[PDB]
Amino acid sequence: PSPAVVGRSLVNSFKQFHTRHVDATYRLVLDCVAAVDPLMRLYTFGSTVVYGVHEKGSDVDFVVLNKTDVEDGKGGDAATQVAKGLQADILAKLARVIRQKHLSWNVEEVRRTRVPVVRVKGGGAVDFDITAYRRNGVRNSALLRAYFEQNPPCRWLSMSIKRWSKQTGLNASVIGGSITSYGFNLMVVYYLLQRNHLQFVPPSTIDVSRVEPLPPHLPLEEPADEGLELGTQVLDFLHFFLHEFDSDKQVISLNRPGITTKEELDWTKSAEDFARMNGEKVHYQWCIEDPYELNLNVGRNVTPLKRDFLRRHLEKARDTALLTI
Ligand SMILES: O=c1ccn([C@H]2C[C@H](O)[C@@H](COP(=O)(O)OP(=O)(O)OP(=O)(O)O)O2)c(=O)[nH]1
Ligand SMILES: [Mg+2]
Ligand SMILES: [Mg+2]
Repeated sequence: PSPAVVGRSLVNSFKQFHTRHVDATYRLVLDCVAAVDPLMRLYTFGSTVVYGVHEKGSDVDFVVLNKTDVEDGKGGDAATQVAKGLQADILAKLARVIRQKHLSWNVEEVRRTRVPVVRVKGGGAVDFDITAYRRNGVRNSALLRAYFEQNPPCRWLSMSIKRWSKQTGLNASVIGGSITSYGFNLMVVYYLLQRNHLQFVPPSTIDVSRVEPLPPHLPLEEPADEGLELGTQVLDFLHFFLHEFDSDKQVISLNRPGITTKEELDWTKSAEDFARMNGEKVHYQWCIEDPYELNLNVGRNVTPLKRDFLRRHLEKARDTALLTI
């Protein structure tokens, strides 16, 4: 349909959809962390931090950090077996404490993934993940927030894509999904950077030691133009990734303004046969580069097939105003 049709249908679909009771949750989690180790920092990261708002059905993501992890706010998270084991060890303790403190809460320690994470479900509002000893999660969010503070209405695009990604099952937060919401944010941001809607922010200007464990909220003004800018952006975004972005040669990347190629990173077929993250192949089919991690494809789970599925969903998205019509 037209941008006008698209944009209006999206705004319509957003009625029930700020940072209300994340304080209360952050404090419940801080309670448990203090019991493990009173000197440990707790940080919020994830959509609450990225958007400056909390959306319906979004969990809350926390990370547990040592002071020296913070004060060294420009140094990478190590890949290694030991780092991964250290995180699971600290997470195992905290999970113990949470279950003691919250008999109603399911607290699950998830190992499959690259990053050790504890998933907590307590019905209703209680929905949160906790990770440990990793500043790139907070540094990635703060980068994404830096960009969204530049042009706050771009969050509407990112949010529209995020919901869609979940409806269609592309999102890794759904069973079968393969790209996390974070990956879709990088696309939206890379996309907007390409269209000159955002101004480049060198990842290296983001200091973790300066980030607020719980940043302030960012007022979310509903679209005044009946939604026409949004529909224009949704349409243009889907276009960009079907017909402009070349996935065979290009890397969705925030590390430099302009174009990044796969050859430049050695993100090639030869690299697939040498890799195996969590015992499995990494794929360089749909390339999305993590700004702070070493050599990490946020699209390592996008098989040649899922790349086809994605491309198919992108077409259908164009024809249905992101499945709103
Ligand atoms: O592979 C990842 C995924 C997430 N993050 C960090 C940066 C990201 O901005 C934040 C949270 O992203 P997530 O994909 O967990 O989604 P969300 O932003 O919390 O959205 P929602 O919770 O609505 O799915 O965690 C990473 O560094 N690497
Ligand atoms: Mg979240
Ligand atoms: Mg999460």
